[PDB]
Amino acid sequence: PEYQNIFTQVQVQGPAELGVDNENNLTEERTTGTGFSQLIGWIGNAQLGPIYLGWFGIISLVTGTLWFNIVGFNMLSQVGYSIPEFIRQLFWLALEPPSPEYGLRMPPLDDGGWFIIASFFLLVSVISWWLRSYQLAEMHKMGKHVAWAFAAAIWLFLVLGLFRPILMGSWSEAVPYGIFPHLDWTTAFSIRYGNLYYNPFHALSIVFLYGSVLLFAMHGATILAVTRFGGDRELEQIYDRGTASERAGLFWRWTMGFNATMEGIHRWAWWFAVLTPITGGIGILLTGTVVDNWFLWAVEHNFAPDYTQDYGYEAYTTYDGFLGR
Amino acid sequence: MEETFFGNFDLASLSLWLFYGFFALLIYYLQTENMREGYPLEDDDGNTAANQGPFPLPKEKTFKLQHGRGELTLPGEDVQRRDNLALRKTAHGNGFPMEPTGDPMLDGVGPASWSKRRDVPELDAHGHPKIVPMSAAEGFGVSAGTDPRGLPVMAGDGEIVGLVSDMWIDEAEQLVRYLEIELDPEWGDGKRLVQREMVRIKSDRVKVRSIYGKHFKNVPKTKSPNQVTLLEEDKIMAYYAGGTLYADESRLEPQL
Amino acid sequence: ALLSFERKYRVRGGTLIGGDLFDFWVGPFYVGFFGVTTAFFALLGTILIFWGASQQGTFNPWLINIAPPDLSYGLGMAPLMEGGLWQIITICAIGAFVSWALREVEICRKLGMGYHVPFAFSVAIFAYVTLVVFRPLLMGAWGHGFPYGIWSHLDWVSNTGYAYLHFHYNPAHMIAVTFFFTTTLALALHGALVLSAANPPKGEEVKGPDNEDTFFRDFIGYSIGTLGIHRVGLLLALNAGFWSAVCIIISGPVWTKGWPEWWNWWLEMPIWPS
Amino acid sequence: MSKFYKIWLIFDPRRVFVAQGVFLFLLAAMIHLVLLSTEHFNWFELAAANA
Amino acid sequence: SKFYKIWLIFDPRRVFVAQGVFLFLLAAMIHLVLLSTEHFNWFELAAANAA
Amino acid sequence: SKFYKIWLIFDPRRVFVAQGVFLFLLAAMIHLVLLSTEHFNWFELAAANAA
Amino acid sequence: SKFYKIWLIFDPRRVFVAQGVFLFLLAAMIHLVLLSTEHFNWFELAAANAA
Amino acid sequence: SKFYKIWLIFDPRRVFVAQGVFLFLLAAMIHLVLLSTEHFNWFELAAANAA
Amino acid sequence: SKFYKIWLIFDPRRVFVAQGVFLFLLAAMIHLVLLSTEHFNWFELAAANAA
Amino acid sequence: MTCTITCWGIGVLLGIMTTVGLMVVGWSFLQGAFMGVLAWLIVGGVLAVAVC
Amino acid sequence: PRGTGMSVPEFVSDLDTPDPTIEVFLASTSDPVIPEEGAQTAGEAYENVDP
Amino acid sequence: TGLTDEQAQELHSVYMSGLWLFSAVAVVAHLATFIWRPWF
Amino acid sequence: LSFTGLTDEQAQELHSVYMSGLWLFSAVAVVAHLATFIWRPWF
Amino acid sequence: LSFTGLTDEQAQELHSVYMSGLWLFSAVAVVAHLATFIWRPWF
Ligand code: BCL
Ligand code: BCL
Ligand SMILES: CC[C@H]1c2cc3[nH]c4c(c3C)C(=O)[C@H](C(=O)OC)c4c3nc(cc4[nH]c(cc(n2)[C@@H]1C)c(C(C)=O)c4C)[C@@H](C)[C@@H]3CCC(=O)OC/C=C(\C)CCC[C@H](C)CCC[C@H](C)CCCC(C)C
Ligand SMILES: CC[C@H]1c2cc3[nH]c4c(c3C)C(=O)[C@H](C(=O)OC)c4c3nc(cc4[nH]c(cc(n2)[C@@H]1C)c(C(C)=O)c4C)[C@@H](C)[C@@H]3CCC(=O)OC/C=C(\C)CCC[C@H](C)CCC[C@H](C)CCCC(C)C
Ligand SMILES: COC(C)(C)C(=O)/C=C/C(C)=C/C=C/C(C)=C/C=C/C(C)=C/C=C/C=C(C)/C=C/C=C(\C)CC/C=C(/C)CCC=C(C)C
Ligand SMILES: COC(C)(C)C(=O)/C=C/C(C)=C/C=C/C(C)=C/C=C/C(C)=C/C=C/C=C(C)/C=C/C=C(\C)CC/C=C(\C)CCC=C(C)C
Ligand SMILES: COC(C)(C)C(=O)/C=C/C(C)=C/C=C/C(C)=C/C=C/C(C)=C/C=C/C=C(C)/C=C/C=C(\C)CC/C=C(\C)CCC=C(C)C
Ligand SMILES: COC(C)(C)C(=O)/C=C/C(C)=C/C=C/C(C)=C/C=C/C(C)=C/C=C/C=C(C)/C=C/C=C(\C)CC/C=C(\C)CCC=C(C)C
Ligand SMILES: COC(C)(C)C(=O)/C=C/C(C)=C/C=C/C(C)=C/C=C/C(C)=C\C=C\C=C(C)\C=C\C=C(\C)CC/C=C(\C)CCC=C(C)C
Ligand SMILES: COC(C)(C)C(=O)\C=C/C(C)=C/C=C/C(C)=C/C=C/C(C)=C/C=C\C=C(C)\C=C\C=C(\C)CC/C=C(/C)CCC=C(C)C
Ligand SMILES: [Fe+3]
Repeated sequence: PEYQNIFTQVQVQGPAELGVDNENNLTEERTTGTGFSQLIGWIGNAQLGPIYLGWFGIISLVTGTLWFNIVGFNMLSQVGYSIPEFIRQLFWLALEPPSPEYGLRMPPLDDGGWFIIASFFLLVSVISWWLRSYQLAEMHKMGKHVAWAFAAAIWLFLVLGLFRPILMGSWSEAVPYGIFPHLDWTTAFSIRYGNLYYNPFHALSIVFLYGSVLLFAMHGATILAVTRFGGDRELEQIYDRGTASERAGLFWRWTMGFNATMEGIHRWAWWFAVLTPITGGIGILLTGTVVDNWFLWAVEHNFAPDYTQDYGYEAYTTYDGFLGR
Repeated sequence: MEETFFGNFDLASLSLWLFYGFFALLIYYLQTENMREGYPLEDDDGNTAANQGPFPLPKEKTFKLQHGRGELTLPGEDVQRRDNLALRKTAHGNGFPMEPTGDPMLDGVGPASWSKRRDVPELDAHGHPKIVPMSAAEGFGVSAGTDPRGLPVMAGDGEIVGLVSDMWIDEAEQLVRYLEIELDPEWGDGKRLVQREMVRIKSDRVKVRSIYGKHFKNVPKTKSPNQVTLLEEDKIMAYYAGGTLYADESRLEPQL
Repeated sequence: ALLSFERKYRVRGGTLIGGDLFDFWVGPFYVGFFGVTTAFFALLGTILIFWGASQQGTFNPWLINIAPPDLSYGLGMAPLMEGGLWQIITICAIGAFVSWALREVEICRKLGMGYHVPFAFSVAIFAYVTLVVFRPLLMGAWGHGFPYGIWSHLDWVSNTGYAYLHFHYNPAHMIAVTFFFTTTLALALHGALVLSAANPPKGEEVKGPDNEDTFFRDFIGYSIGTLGIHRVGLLLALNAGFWSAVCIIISGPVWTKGWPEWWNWWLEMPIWPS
Repeated sequence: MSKFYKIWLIFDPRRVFVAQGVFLFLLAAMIHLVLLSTEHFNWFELAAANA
Repeated sequence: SKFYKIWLIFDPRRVFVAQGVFLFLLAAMIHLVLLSTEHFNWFELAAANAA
Repeated sequence: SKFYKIWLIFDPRRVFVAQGVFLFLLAAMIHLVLLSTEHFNWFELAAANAA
Repeated sequence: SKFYKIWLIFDPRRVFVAQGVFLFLLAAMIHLVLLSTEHFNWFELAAANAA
Repeated sequence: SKFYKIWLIFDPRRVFVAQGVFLFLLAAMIHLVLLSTEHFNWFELAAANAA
Repeated sequence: SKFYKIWLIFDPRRVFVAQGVFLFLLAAMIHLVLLSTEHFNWFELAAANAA
Repeated sequence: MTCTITCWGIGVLLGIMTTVGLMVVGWSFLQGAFMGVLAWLIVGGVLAVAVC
Repeated sequence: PRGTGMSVPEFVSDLDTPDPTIEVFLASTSDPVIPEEGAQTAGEAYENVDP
Repeated sequence: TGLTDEQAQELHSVYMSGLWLFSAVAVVAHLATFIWRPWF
Repeated sequence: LSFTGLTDEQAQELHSVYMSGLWLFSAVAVVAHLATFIWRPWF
Repeated sequence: LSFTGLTDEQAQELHSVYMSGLWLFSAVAVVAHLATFIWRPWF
């Protein structure tokens, strides 16, 4: 069949691209160490180029390791320094938040005290990385959309572990640092406060989460469909619209009655992704601090469905009938 | 706070309606930002359409193009408009397909239609043209996959229309863009470019299925063999895609 | 109406079936043979929903609920108001979705572009198909499909999730969820790069592909490129749709116990000391 | 032993000093954390237990 | 014997950092293995001896 | 005998790195399977003795 | 007899690596198979033999 | 006796690699099938014979 | 029966590989269904004959 | 390529062989599959790099 | 209710397999013996019988 | 890119020779199986 | 005649070695099967 | 002849050193295994 531009069928490698520069002198803090991976080059660019290491980057990397190490050292000490048991229970162990009896006060180190310290380094690490994104955009003389989009993700990150626990008056409302435990927290959070499905902002966040994957499947497929017209070079299609932007627009205009531009697609792309944690952060912030039960909130506001059929299994079958005896 | 402002309208309900107002404003903002190109609507006859849509045109935004290419305000007269199109209306009304008046691939209409872009090469950060042949590119070479240079080129009908003499690369992104085809004298005269996205590279040959053997002699050429302008780029790429419908009557006619 | 550049693209041909009998445009929409069937199936399905809503007693969009039949009916047809209307709407919905995907094939064939979008939509159709017919077929009853309600179909997700005692422990759910949170990650950053490059601070020149290529090189040490992000981007979202289809088709037809119990293979491996 | 000064020919003093400093602090913090996790060498708990 | 030729093949800079991380990780791992055993946990034994 | 020609095929630096990684991993694996068995676990045997 | 011509087809560097990987994995797999059995597990026999 | 022309069609490098992979996989598969059966399982037979 | 005219329209590389795979898959399938039956399973039958 | 894919194909075949091999000697399908997945990634990855 | 998703999936093979201890109880239970008027009790027939 | 008349003449002869050789063993195997354990 | 570049005489020489290798592999397989049949027959 | 661009004389020099290291590594292993067998025999 026709070549679907999914994997590049021939790779060319030249001198490593060290990056652009201006009076801000980016090259001072760049590593100047490049490597080329032909495996990742099949789907994307093959150069593992140099990384700009500043002070926001180093502080974020160092403090993030401290949070990673403090969590890891606790988890290792939780199983009595048994490496085989630490690996076996790696997905089950965590650094549990403080007990609710301590409120917002500093708890003992074994009862969430190390959680606050590890959370303190994680908070510094995440904010420092955001500052790096803001500083890099300013030093690259581009817009701060990367930093602004990151701040939306941090908004849910801050609400989950910093803002809501403060508003709820207890550090116990934070999310445990575990693979399965933050899944258990996710399930327990929904159960504790009614049914988080009936949270309108959780529903709203799902709309933009579904829309984000829906759009970025649509945008990815549309660009790859028009990549035969140089559609992957979107920036040149913004300053000088080619047939790639015209056919991409006309495909969606003829399909659903309206379309976007090569630049306006990313505004839809940016805002749907950004609205996913923004609505989620609001929904989590309103959970417990305001509502404490969402299904009853749905019943009160008359959007919880009502069922007339019976509930027991005896109303539909028999135990012997199900067993086939 | 667990108190309702009125009836059952609490802080959670207030935030929901605040987002409804913001989203309605955002939808209006997003849709107008999508209308910087292509509007006013116009109709089949070319006159401005009576209907223009619920959303008004946005205020002009200005792009400061690099490499001394001037400014750019998207809401306005479109320099990419094509004139003297070789089409005729199949109906006196609106909403009906146009019938090409000649060779659709030669005239550049439909799937073969291009856009009147700038007649200058795309430039990278340094300033020199972005897409250059590997012969001109310094330090570049094949690192993975099959090298298409020297392999014969097979058309959509199985004809061998020449062999790949060189391939053009985007040295800024280290990506292959085109393949030069040294057209055989029985089929063509000189060198033609084919985009990498419409050619499938096999072990012993490169196959392009959109264009038959007899259509390579009419592929648009480049003014210079060292660079390709955005206009030549748009004409070359559109020609191959136009062959997906215009190579033979079977492709244009319904498959069932 | 048209666009400022639409006229040169509205050419005859590119249909899969029906030729020029349906080959015309109604407004901006393209009407094909599958645009005719889309109109029939979508309108019939939508009307039957409101017909079922009328007899249900409420027209509230939140409270509208067209539920599948009982599990006792098996794979056979049920009375139209005992779950049979859901079966017809499902047939109309499947016919509308397939026609919509096939209509997109005609549109992108007429524009001489790739068929990536109809293929990507087919994954979304497959995710719906595996939810409404494939999984009910494997489980032996049409009552296992989700109901057609804005909030009623959330109760089905909640009950089906807790039908395996903790649905987060589903290994395919973990893979599928990881793709959603990353697809939105890729969408946020990819949309940010193009916007940041095309909209620099006021009074400064716009940037080219190199500036965004070197930004995440300076940011995260690697940039996948302008073309690569759309290639990985389609794959990330398609895998999100595919693995979501997998996580629900193995919940009940392939796995009946709790999903935490699935991870017992890892816990009691012979290598782990007692 | 007396000729160990040649290690600075192999190693860049700038990056090794940074690596040594980060490792030395992480070692010091880790060992203190290990001591705090024990029931006998938690000097904070012993102070409370002694009063 | 005459094992000095290993540095003709191995880069001294790359091996020295490679063995530096390996030695500490091995030393840390073996120390942790001792801490996982009741008999060889010197921290828990001090508590028992003091009592 | 004549096995010295293996280095005309194998890159000495590419094999020595592979041999070093393989030998340690092989040594670690056998030490691990010994600890898995109750008879050859010298840490548990020491615990059993003098107790 | 004249099997030496297999090297005209197989690259000696390619086959040697593949053979080396195959032989160790085959040896490791067979060793692990014997440990799985309750009769040829020499580790468990020594525990039983020592009473 | 005219079967030698099969090599004019198939590249010896491709078929030999495929044959070697297939032959071992087939041999391993048959060996595993016997080990599944209770009769042709020489590992369990030795245990039964010794007892 | 000559029937050599069919080979003119066929690529020998493609048909031979497809037929070779098809024959083995067919042979394996018939061998698998025979083992599924309790009468023609020669592995289970051999156990019954011995006992 | 023509060699990395073959090495990848060799690894997945060995992963299936190790999957059924563990089931025969006991274990479980899921436990055996993980080692087969591990064998496919490790042996396939090592071969894809060691031999090219 | 239909459409709510409230259902319990179970394999028919699992459904067709009853509790393995059901027949064990059936093989150990027995019908009660109806006592007659003034029948002998276990307290007087045997010794050290709890009340 | 296609076969000549002469090329397919020898190819078919070899293929038939392989056909008879493969079938001859199969016929012998089926007869041996039928004697050992008939299915009719 | 050829598809992979080998000449007619080259394939004849290659086939002779391949058959000799095939017979050697089949010879030990026959011996291996014969020994197994004596140890534990399946007929 | 030499896929690594390494001379025959160099290869013999490299192997002689490598074998000397191999025997030294094996000599320690023999002593190590002898000590383990005395402490806890596995036969
Ligand atoms: C039983 C389970 C409950 C449930 C309980 C919750 C809870 C609890 C929450 C959600 C939330 C979310 N739910 Mg819900 N949810 C359920 C059912 C669903 C279903 C479904 C089909 O059934 C879906 C699709 C969703 C979907 C979603 C998303 C819309 C939303 C998360 C937003 C976001 O992007 O997060 C992504 C954001 C983050 C991951 C945090 C930001 C991370 C920071 C910025 C990154 C730091 C990185 C860190 C330093 C590590 C770096 C390491 C690197 C290697 C270096 N839920 C049911 C009802 N749901 C969230 C919400 O409410 O949003 C309003 C939330 O808190
Ligand atoms: C108790 C609840 C359990 C749970 C139980 C379930 C169940 C049950 C399911 C999921 C499924 C999903 N869950 Mg879960 N899941 C939970 C927690 C979560 C969380 C979280 C943060 O906590 C997240 C992110 C997710 C995420 C997800 C995704 C893996 C998936 C969502 C559906 C899908 O992909 O789309 C796929 C759906 C489609 C693509 C729709 C197709 C659309 C059609 C083709 C077009 C529609 C057109 C229509 C007519 C509109 C047109 C009208 C207008 C004209 C426009 N789950 C909790 C623990 N989860 C669902 C799934 O996988 O489905 C496959 C599933 O069934
Ligand atoms: C790769 C997977 C992702 C994906 C991709 C995807 N979806 C797509 C496409 C692509 C690539 C399109 O090209 C196509 C499109 O044009 O979108 C604008 C589309 C599309 N997917 C859509 C939405 C959508 N995508 C979703 C998700 C996803 N789709 C995934 C995240 C969801 C979810 C998660 O639920 C929804 C709701 C539509 C906007 C569009 C399909 C339009 C269509 O089918 O039109 C024909 C039909 C009608 C106009 C109405 C039919 C009505 C029926 C007859 C009756 C009702 C049936 C239905 C079951 C109702 C149930 C209601 C309750 C559940 C509330
Ligand atoms: C809401 C929409 C999506 C989103 C958006 C989003 N996330 C973002 C951004 C955006 C727009 C960024 O710009 C930013 C970024 O830089 O992305 C590349 C980011 C980001 N969000 C991330 C991930 C992420 N996104 C998530 C989700 C999402 N965020 C959605 C998919 C989630 C989930 C599901 O919660 C996560 C976990 C990060 C990759 C990145 C920024 C995080 C970051 O770098 O924080 C600083 C921390 C470190 C540098 C170190 C962390 C810890 C290390 C693992 C420790 C070191 C280990 C190592 C072994 C060393 C050991 C040493 C010792 C042995 C001594
Ligand atoms: C009454 O009491 C009685 C009964 C008496 C009693 O007490 C009984 C006690 C008894 C019997 C003692 C039983 C214990 C025994 C026996 C102890 C085992 C002893 C052991 C295990 C020996 C360790 C030495 C191993 C080394 C130290 C290797 C060093 C390895 C080197 C470092 C090589 C690696 C380095 C390289 C460079 C190679 C890599 C090459 C390239 C990379 C090219
Ligand atoms: C439970 O399921 C049950 C019920 C069982 C079931 O499904 C029933 C099964 C059913 C219905 C399937 C029916 C099977 C059928 C119909 C299969 C026919 C079988 C055939 C056709 C056998 C081909 C043999 C080909 C060889 C072995 C050639 C050998 C020749 C080779 C290839 C050498 C040729 C090469 C050269 C000469 C050199 C090249 C020459 C030149 C270059 C010149
Ligand atoms: C579950 O069900 C059960 C019942 C279990 C089941 O499946 C039953 C099993 C089933 C149905 C499998 C059917 C078996 C088949 C089909 C057997 C294929 C096996 C074959 C055909 C054996 C080839 C041997 C080839 C060698 C070993 C050559 C050696 C080559 C040597 C090494 C020489 C190489 C060197 C050269 C050539 C030199 C090059 C020359 C020049 C350069 C001049
Ligand atoms: C129950 O069973 C379980 C556990 C399941 C199981 O898997 C069983 C384990 C199984 C089956 C593994 C099978 C083990 C095998 C096969 C052992 C391989 C081990 C080998 C081969 C030993 C190499 C030693 C080489 C050295 C250490 C050389 C030293 C090199 C020296 C240092 C020289 C270096 C060079 C120079 C100094 C300069 C040279 C250069 C110039 C002269 C220029
Ligand atoms: C006293 O009591 C006694 C009597 C003992 C008793 O109990 C009764 C027992 C009795 C009677 C035994 C019954 C015998 C049985 C059940 C044996 C079945 C076995 C049979 C029938 C034959 C197998 C032979 C298989 C080969 C050896 C095939 C050779 C095929 C090879 C592998 C070539 C295939 C490959 C190609 C042609 C390559 C083509 C290439 C391309 C297409 C590219
Ligand atoms: C090999 O190396 C060694 C080292 C041995 C090792 O083990 C390596 C480490 C290993 C394996 C640990 C693996 C870590 C794992 C699995 C952790 C997963 C983590 C997960 C799922 C995160 C959940 C989400 C949590 C939120 C949402 C937080 C948000 C809270 C933020 C931070 C807000 C700030 C909070 C505060 C309280 C502020 C405190 C400040 C002051 C009070 C000033
Ligand atoms: Fe894009």
